[PDB]
Amino acid sequence: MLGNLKPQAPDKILALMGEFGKIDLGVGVYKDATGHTPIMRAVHAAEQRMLETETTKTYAGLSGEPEFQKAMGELILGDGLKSETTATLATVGGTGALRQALELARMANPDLRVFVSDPTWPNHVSIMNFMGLPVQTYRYFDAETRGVDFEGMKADLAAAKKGDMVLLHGCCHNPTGANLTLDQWAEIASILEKTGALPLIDLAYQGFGDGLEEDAAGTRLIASRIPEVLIAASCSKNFGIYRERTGCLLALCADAATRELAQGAMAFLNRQTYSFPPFHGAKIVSTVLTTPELRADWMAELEAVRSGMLRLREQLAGELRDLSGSDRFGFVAEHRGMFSRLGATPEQVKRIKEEFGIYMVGDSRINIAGLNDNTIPILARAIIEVGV
Amino acid sequence: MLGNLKPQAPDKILALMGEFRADPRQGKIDLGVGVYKDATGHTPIMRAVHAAEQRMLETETTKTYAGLSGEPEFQKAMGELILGDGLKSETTATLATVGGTGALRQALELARMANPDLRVFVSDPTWPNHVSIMNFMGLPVQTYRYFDAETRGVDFEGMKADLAAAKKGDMVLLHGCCHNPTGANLTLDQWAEIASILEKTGALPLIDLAYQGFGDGLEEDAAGTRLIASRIPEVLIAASCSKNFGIYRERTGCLLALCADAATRELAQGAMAFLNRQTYSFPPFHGAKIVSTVLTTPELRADWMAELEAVRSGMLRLREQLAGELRDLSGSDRFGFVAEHRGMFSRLGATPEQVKRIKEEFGIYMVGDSRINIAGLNDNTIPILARAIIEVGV
Ligand SMILES: *Cc1c(COP(=O)(O)O)cnc(C)c1O
Ligand SMILES: *Cc1c(COP(=O)(O)O)cnc(C)c1O
Ligand SMILES: Cc1ccc(CCC(=O)O)cc1
Repeated sequence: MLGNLKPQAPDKILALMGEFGKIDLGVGVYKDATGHTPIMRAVHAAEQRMLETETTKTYAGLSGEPEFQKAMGELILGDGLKSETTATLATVGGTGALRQALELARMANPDLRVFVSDPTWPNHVSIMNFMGLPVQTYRYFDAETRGVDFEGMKADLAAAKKGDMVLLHGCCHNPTGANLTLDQWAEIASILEKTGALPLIDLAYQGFGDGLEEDAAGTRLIASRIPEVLIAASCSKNFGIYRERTGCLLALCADAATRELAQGAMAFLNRQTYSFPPFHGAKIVSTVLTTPELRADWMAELEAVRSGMLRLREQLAGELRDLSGSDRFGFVAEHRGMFSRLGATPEQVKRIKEEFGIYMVGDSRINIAGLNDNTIPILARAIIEVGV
Repeated sequence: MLGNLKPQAPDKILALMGEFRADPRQGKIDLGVGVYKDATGHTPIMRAVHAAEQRMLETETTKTYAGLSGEPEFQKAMGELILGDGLKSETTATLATVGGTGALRQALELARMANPDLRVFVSDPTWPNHVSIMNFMGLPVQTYRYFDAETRGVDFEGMKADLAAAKKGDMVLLHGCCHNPTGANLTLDQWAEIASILEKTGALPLIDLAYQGFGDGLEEDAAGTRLIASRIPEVLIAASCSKNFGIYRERTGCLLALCADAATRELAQGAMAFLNRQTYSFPPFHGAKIVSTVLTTPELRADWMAELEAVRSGMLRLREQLAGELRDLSGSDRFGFVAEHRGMFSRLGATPEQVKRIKEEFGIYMVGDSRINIAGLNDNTIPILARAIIEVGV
């Protein structure tokens, strides 16, 4: 029987790491000056305390622990957290949240379509394909200005209708790094309510753009305007606990009734997929979040990280500027997040890795965190020499 | 849109605890628990497990993305734990999963990919959760006789007769050991016969191995599974570390795809990694790392096997006592099956009416199908349960 298994397609980003003075600028993970992905001080302190307070490992909650559910809700929505109309579901990372979100939506509407940004995280499309959900794209990245073709985005979105779902990146757009402003978000919200399309927000990098609260701004705008919203958050990057697999699905509803429905459906989704969600990572998160001392050190460390990266974008931009006398590469400093699409053609991308030895995703996606003071000029030299 | 959501039934477990907790009875007993509880009513963290966690806290330097299919050390240690020396790596595909339930879900998904017209045969009865997952997927589910309500043992003739109806490509789900909920198990000779039936029909066996170590012992509990692996070329094994490692909440499981050849193993391994990827990208690391650490570290593995063995023996002594108490009271050996059953669960064969009389008259709670948790018994509760069973005319 198993011999009938057709060969499946692998993941592009992960494939790179396998195919790796080498310079890694692929996989979206934060790395420090010494090319290491550290464990955050507070996270280490949390685990340490956990190892001393936990007396049992029995089965816990099917939708995650109340402490995790409450902390995550507050972290994301701040004061916009209306417990009476919000359903929470602890998941296996942000990807697990996205999948669960799609499963929930399809249950509610068997004939749902999904609008995704051109471009967007590859893994978004693969999952939808696997599920057999019709995917449509809305213009987003402006290839010339490397910014956002907001004009086109609004036009395409206006074509959405009731029952359809729109996937938005709350901040730090993967893979472009091009992001919407609060003014743009308000306009998107008016489009959404006019069309009746359910928004699904992918919140994977809250804290890597402009700050914890500022990065949640757009999400909070949509949440205060649209009566029904879905938010799939990840604690992988902002808490540095990638391998723990922890995230959560937030279902914002209009009334308590619908809320109890969704909460029930969500708990059922977990039960039918793997019974209980993993406890360890979720415990670290709630511990950090509910312990003043721990939250403070986490906020500080995350701040240091996001600040360092911003310095790197400006440094690289400058290097390139001086290497061409032209600030064409200025968009680099304007982008926000961990990535930036350079705009180099596929042929150039491959040429750079084969001769220069710097590995970046096929669509010219570079992980800014991968650079450093001594590798920056080298990268700049490479892009300059290759530029057709 | 979400208003359309059809209300989903709760876990039921909650309702059970709701009844019990509401009961104002001083001496109320709960044999409906589904986890192991020691003498003091606690589900402790095993010594080796707490040791592994201490060791991990000191040696871990990063938490970046690890393996999509799981870690090599974990996959190997689990394969050796379940298949022993009989582990043929060249044809064995492994997938770290979110607990045993995730392993089952993935096994069913993989099988459906290989054969769309898949039909699954489940025992009568089986872990309710099995059917739930299948109904959810929309897979054809067929039942095969198993529990003999009159003797409390295996209705083997019925099992064989029904299994004979399996076609090539169908999936037959077998509990490797410690049958949940019944407690009635197959002997190695019955496993041998089952293997023959499986060869004849060409049905793919899916083995649910969640209690290795709670029956007669670690190696002993894997006996039936190892026989199947030797006779049949394609075998799917869904393993759980929740109970025998006591890491229920960490969600640690394993899916082993035994294939007829290396080429087929590559396909299975790729399709499994793909399946993990399309569900949640990467599997949970913490619990798996605890497992591989306990297993690869001599000193730890030793203490673990020692602790598991003590638990196993403790439950066996519990069964003996109960069977004895019941023998003295009944003046017969009808309840002898209590000592023959293995695992932490045992279905007594009491009807829902009798189950209700037991709760109302004696304050003893158990699952509606008369399934009890042996671990919940003790020197003080045993005399009570015995008295109850007999007084209700079971
Ligand atoms: C990181 C990320 C996720 C989630 O990753 P998990 O490891 O599953 O937490 C989801 N979407 C995007 C765009 C991401 O970058
Ligand atoms: C416990 C159990 C499982 C799976 O447990 P997980 O908690 O998902 O690891 C599977 N089958 C049976 C019969 C079980 O008792
Ligand atoms: C499957 C997967 C791929 C990548 C990532 C990290 C985010 C990225 O590199 O785009 C997570 C999961």
